[PDB]
Amino acid sequence: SMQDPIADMLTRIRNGQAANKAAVTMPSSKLKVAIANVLKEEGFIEDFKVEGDTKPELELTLKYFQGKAVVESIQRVSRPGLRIYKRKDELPKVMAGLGIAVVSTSKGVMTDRAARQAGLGGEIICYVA
Amino acid sequence: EIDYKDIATLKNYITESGKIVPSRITGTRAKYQRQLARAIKRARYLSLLPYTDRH
Amino acid sequence: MRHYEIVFMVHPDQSEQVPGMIERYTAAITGAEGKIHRLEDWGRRQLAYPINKLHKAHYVLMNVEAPQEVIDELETTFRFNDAVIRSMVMRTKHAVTEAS
Amino acid sequence: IKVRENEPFDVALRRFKRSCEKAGVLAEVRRREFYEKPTTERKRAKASAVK
Amino acid sequence: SLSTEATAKIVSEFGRDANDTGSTEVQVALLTAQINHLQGHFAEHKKDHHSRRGLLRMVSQRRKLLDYLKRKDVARYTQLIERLGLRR
RNA sequence: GCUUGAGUCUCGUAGAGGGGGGUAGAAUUCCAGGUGUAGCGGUGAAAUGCGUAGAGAUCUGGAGGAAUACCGGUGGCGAAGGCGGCCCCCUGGACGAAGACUGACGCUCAGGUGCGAAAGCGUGGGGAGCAAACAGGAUUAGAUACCCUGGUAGUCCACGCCGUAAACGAUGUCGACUUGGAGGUUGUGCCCUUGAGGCGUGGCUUCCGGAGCUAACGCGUUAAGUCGACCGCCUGGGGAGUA
Ligand SMILES: [Mg+2]
Ligand SMILES: [Mg+2]
Ligand SMILES: [Mg+2]
Ligand SMILES: [Mg+2]
Ligand SMILES: [Mg+2]
Ligand SMILES: [Mg+2]
Ligand SMILES: [Mg+2]
Ligand SMILES: [Mg+2]
Ligand SMILES: [Mg+2]
Ligand SMILES: [Mg+2]
Ligand SMILES: [Mg+2]
Ligand SMILES: [Mg+2]
Ligand SMILES: [Mg+2]
Ligand SMILES: [Mg+2]
Repeated sequence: SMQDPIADMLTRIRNGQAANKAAVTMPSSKLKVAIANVLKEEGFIEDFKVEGDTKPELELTLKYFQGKAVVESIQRVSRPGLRIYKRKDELPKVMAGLGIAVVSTSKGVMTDRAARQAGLGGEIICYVA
Repeated sequence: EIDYKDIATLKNYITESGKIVPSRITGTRAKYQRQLARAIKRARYLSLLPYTDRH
Repeated sequence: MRHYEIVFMVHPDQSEQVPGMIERYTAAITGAEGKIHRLEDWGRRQLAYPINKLHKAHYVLMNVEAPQEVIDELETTFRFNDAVIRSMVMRTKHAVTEAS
Repeated sequence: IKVRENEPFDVALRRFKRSCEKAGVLAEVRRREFYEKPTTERKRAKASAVK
Repeated sequence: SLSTEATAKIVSEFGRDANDTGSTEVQVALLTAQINHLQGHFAEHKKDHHSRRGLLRMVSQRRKLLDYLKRKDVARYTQLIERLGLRR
C-alpha cells in the first residue's frame, strides 16, 4: 500500500506547499535523497537533511518566493503501475525549458537539462515546475 | 449502579410507576445509565423492585 | 475458576429446607475444591409484586468460586426443585464480601 | 398514575397523567405498527432537537 | 480464546524460548490449535455463521504464514506440518 | 540482512456482534367462574358483526402464542444483510496500555467460495395478534380500492431451498498527505483524587465550516481535497436487464 514512496514525496511537498508549510519530513532512502538533491541543486527547495541511523528520515526546507510557493506543480510521471523510459533524443522538456524533469540514468539521478548533456537516457521519475 | 442489591440508591432512578428514568433527567453519565438499567432490571426480576405500580 | 453472584428464593412453607439446601450446595461446590466467598440467609423478605401468588419469600445471597459444571447442576436442581420460586446465577469478576 | 389527595380540595389535581401514559405510549401503540420508520420519525426528533 | 496456560505451552513447544512468541512456526501452531478446538464449537450450532468468519480468517492466516515459511526454510516447514498434522 | 508496513504474545475495556439453553413481566386473544345488565363495537356517518344461551363493563383463576414498554440516545456492535427484557454456556471481531517475539510474512483480486432483509417454495410442527387471498358491510357515476366486520396462506420453530431490495453514504478496498470550531461515545497517562474535576494522549461517531474540489447541490482530515496500488463498472433515450 505504501507502494510508491516517490509519489508520497512529490505529494508531501505538493501539499505542505499549498499549506504554506515551511518544513516537511518522511522516511528517507538513497532514491529520495538523490532527488531532494536535484530539487535543491535546481533550486525548488532551500535544503534537505536526513536525521537518524536506524530509521533514516528525509527533511526538506520549502522555498517560497512572493506570496506563492516556488513549486508550481510537482507530478509523478513514471510509477509502479506504468513505468516510463525515454531514450536521449526523446527526453521530455517541461514548460518549454522553464522548470524541469527529474530522470534516472545509468549514471545517476539527473535533470533533463543534464541527461541531454550527458547524452544518455533513463526513467523519467517526475516533472517539476 | 455498582449493584442491583442497592435497592436503596436504586429507588431514586425510577418513577412512581416504576419506569426507568431517562438519562436526560438524571443527568447520569452514559456508561452508568446502562449499568443502572441492567441493575434495575436485575432488581425487577428478583422481586426486589416492581415493574409496575399495579403492585 | 469462575466466580458467580448467585441468589435464589425459596417458597415460605419450604423455608425449613433452606438450611439443608445451603449445607448441600456448599458441600457440592467445596466438593470440587471451589471457594465460597459469601453467604447471606436473608430469610423471609417481602416481595415487590406477588409471584406465584403469595407475598414474601425466603432469600439467599451467595457468592462462589467454582467450575462451570457444578454451576450447571446447580441451575438445573433449581428447576427440579419446586420449592425455589426464583434463582439467578450472575456475573463473576473476582470474589466479593459483606455488601448488601 | 395514582393520586391520594386526602382532605381539602375537590379539584382533580391529576396532572401526573400528562407525565407518562395517555396520548403518550397510548397514541403510540394505538395503530400502524411502524417497524422501521420510527427510525425515520425519531431521526426528526433529533434533526430538530439539535436546534 | 485459548487458555493463557495452553497458549504459553505451545509457544514453549514450537519456538525458541518462551518470548519467541511471534516465531513463524509458533503462530502456525497457535492458530492450528485454536482452529482444531473450534471444530466442536461449529459441530454443535453450525448456524453460528459470524464466528465462523473468524475461523476461516484463522485459516487464511495460517495458510499465508505457512506459505511464507516454505519459501524461507522448507526444512522448518516440513517439520512443522508433520508436527502439527496437516496437508495429508 | 533492517524494523517503521504486517503479524504473534501479556493485561484489561466497551459493546442489541454471532450460536445454544433457561427465564420474566405487561398486554392481547381464549377457557372457567363471581358480580352486574342491555347494550357493546365500529364510522366521517353507517351498516355487516357481537349481546337476554347475559354481551360489553368489572373481579378472580387458568391456557397459549407473539413481541420485549421505561432505559433508548444523530447511543452502541457487525463485512454487508442486520443485531434491543433478563440470566448462564459457546464463540467472532474491535480497542487501549506496557514492553517482548517474528522480520516485508504486505495491498488488491478476474475466476472460485462463503454470507446474504422481506416476500416466496418443500416436510413436520406451531398459530395469540396482525394480514395478501377471499367473504360480507359501506363509499362512489362506477369502487375488482382506500374505510368497516370477518378472515386463509404467511408472519413463529426446526431442517433444507431461493440469492434478490432505493441490498444506499445511490460514494469499491488499502495506504500516505493537507487550516479549524462545537459535541456524543469509548480506552488510557498525569494532577493538594482534596470537586461533581485539571491538563493531556488513542479508537469511533454526530454537526458546522477553510482551502481545495463540484455542472451546481454540495463534499470538506470519517473528502466528493492532494496523491499512489489493485479490482468492479459506464459509453444517447426507448427496445431490455428483454430474446
Ligand atoms: Mg523502491
Ligand atoms: Mg395475562
Ligand atoms: Mg384474567
Ligand atoms: Mg470477545
Ligand atoms: Mg447462501
Ligand atoms: Mg423468510
Ligand atoms: Mg413454510
Ligand atoms: Mg381488513
Ligand atoms: Mg440488482
Ligand atoms: Mg440506507
Ligand atoms: Mg475537526
Ligand atoms: Mg460540511
Ligand atoms: Mg480519495
Ligand atoms: Mg432474464
